[PDB]
Amino acid sequence: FQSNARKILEEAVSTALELASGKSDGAEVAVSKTTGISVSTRYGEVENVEFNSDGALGITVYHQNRKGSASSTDLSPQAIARTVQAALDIARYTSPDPCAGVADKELLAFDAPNLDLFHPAEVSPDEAIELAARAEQAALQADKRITNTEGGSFNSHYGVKVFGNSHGMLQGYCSTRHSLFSCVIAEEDMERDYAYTIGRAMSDLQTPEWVGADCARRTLSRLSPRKLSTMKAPVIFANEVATGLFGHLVGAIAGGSVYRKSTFLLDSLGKQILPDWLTIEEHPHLLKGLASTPFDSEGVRTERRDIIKDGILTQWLLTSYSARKLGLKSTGHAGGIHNWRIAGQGLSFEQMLKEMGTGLVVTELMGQGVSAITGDYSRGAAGFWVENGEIQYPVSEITIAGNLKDMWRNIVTVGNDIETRSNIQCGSVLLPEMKI
Amino acid sequence: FQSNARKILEEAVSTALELASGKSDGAEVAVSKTTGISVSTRYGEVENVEFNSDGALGITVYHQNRKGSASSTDLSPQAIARTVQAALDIARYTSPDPCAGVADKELLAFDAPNLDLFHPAEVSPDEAIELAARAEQAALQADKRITNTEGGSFNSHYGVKVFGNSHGMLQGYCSTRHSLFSCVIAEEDMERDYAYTIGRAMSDLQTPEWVGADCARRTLSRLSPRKLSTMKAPVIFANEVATGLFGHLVGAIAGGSVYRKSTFLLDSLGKQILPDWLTIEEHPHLLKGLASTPFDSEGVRTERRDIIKDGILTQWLLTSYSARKLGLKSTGHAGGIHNWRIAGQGLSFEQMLKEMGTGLVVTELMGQGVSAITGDYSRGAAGFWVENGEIQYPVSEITIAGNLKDMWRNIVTVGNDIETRSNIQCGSVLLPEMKI
Repeated sequence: FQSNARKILEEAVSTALELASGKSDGAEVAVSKTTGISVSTRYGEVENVEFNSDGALGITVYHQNRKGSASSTDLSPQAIARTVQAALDIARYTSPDPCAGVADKELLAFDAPNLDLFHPAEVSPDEAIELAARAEQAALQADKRITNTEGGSFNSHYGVKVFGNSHGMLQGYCSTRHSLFSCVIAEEDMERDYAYTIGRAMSDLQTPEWVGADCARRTLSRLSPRKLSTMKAPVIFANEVATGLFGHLVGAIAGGSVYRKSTFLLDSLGKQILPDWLTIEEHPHLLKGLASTPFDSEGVRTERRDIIKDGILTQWLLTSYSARKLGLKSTGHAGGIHNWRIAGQGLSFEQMLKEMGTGLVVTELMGQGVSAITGDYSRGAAGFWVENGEIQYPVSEITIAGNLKDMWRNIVTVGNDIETRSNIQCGSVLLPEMKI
Repeated sequence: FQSNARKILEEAVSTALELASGKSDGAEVAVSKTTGISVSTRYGEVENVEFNSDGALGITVYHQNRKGSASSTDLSPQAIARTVQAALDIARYTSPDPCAGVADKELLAFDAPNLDLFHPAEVSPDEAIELAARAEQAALQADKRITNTEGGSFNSHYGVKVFGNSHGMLQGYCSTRHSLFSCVIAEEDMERDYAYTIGRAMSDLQTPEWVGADCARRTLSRLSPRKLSTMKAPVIFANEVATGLFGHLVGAIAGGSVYRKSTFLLDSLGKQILPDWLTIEEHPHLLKGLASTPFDSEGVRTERRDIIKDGILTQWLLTSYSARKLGLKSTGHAGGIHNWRIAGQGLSFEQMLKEMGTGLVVTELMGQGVSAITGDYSRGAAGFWVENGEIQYPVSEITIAGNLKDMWRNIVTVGNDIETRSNIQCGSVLLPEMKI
């Protein structure tokens, strides 16, 4: 009957819209329901297995340009009725906003593309427990120095999403996500690290044995870290933290903070903020993409674009509201970015180390030191020290401090070792000599 | 009809139990539903107002000593049916655990005390917007140096919780929580800090004006921080971070990690881990308490106890499972601690500064450097430098490093300036001279 979840949610949406139709000028309703299994293995203990159903119905109602908003995790008929009633009532207490309303009819995806996001695992619950347990065992076995387990785990979920609005849009789609992980502790002083694999289809996942081995390799690599004196060094952001480095851009080009005049990129539109060979491509329509979407949280059509082209920032990321505040049309960004890709410059991670030849590789960062207003950047870091093109030893208690404007603009190169498990996908990046 | 939420949830619980009764040896069902309003003010902008209903039904099913577990956010009749069915099926795939089952009948609270947790706000939605806006305005007005707002906010929620199990327990209760906050940015370099107030009744909350003023005082205090060289100094944990310092104890005395032999306190039961004048009292039955509870996540009766008495650790914190693994009875700790109180030694914060006379006051900490296995402690810190019994200036980029065993045992004193907004409540604590 989960084969019927889409038709169940379509009723929830259209019932909500009907209830609201007479009492409002416009309304937007979104439902999603994500269900599936979480397995947790602790070596030499009973595994824990759960079935989780987590869902929401959001509604936004517009009356006299006054916005009500209500959301309910409970999808029963009376619960939807109360939520709708709550939005309507709230809209009686709020200040009118001529910039507020349903998304422009011409931008809605009335017929939404099939993105092939749905790949249900055919796995036994027992089979899933063995996956999780196998990953944990691979890690624990790899070295004598690994004395502890935080466990293995497996997750498989299928989501169903439906959006509708009073312009007459009703569209919905299904998706799947599976993952496998393990976490262990190694001792010499003490370190803990994890490894994982993720994908929309089971065939996209790495083996348990790969995850354990990788989990062991990482944790063992971190053992007995040294400290650096303050110095000038070039710096590599390993692909896993490099993605987050470009991730800061999202907040700085957000339409919301633009009209609020709160981003350090406010004057930068159409200007080069990054090296001239670097292009950030957005592919919201990618088949089976981790971040792929048929339409955004407002039902707006979603678009293939280079957000950055030859180093130049081409566009803001806009919703209906921030587009209207800026006198533009929404870019289909309500709810975030969909699938960023940054091409490598033709080298491996190992080739970059040889390239740099002495410097820091940052494999992990801590805290928020990153200001959207000023572009100021200060973050705790750990990683490896490199000499002669080869990693010497792990290091920690480091601070990476700069401005994102300067960091971004002066990037030396980006690698081909691509982190594929995230929304934003790129390789390691080499920064010019800085203070660390 | 939210005046009927308790009777609605009791049906959800007992229907679940009936569905499971024929297919299992024992079952435990918990429902909660929390609803209310979130207001967000951004100075010179349209406020955002929402109604949120967030809920869950958890179920644990036991068959042939095999445990199934399922949970659903959707409380509709068919959703409960599927969740129950999912637990039952999962229990066919899992390994039997003779330590697993329903809580001991003799420990369940069949007739649960009234803890007076329910104090619905009588506030207009418009009135709530004014509260949030007033807090933000108080802060923005206090000083020229405050150039930015992250906004004010107001939240008011009433929860309903019902537990039932196949031993025939069915009990439920209602609660309320209200809060008011603001966050601003001050400039000279740039800092941001927040302030808040919280309580079960509106009459427990501070005025908007108090929150704004406090928010300004904090943010302005952090401006232009200096750095210390590595040195020996005594250290105060300001009450707000002091609570978290005792909070680490919870993980170290947890029954789960005891039977796993994974805590540095494993051998410490009945032994002095803290100064002989210090007593940690647990008052789970406190009228209107922030953490008060009529019974725990297993329906077990909850108990007034000194977890630490004259510096000595008296008991583990146990659930049904970990009690059974340890050959004991549950302490009513499933789901955490309820209301910790630590008495002050008779001095104010100002008296402690005079007392110390030179040293560090830590007002905030970053990251997890705290190991439950080893008791090792390393954390980023910020705060004030103190000389002559008076704060000199703000400082940052500090690392607090020790072992919790040594830190706890050697605490010099704890203040009377009590942080009352948290589960654990105590004043500032003075640590002996350490490396910072």
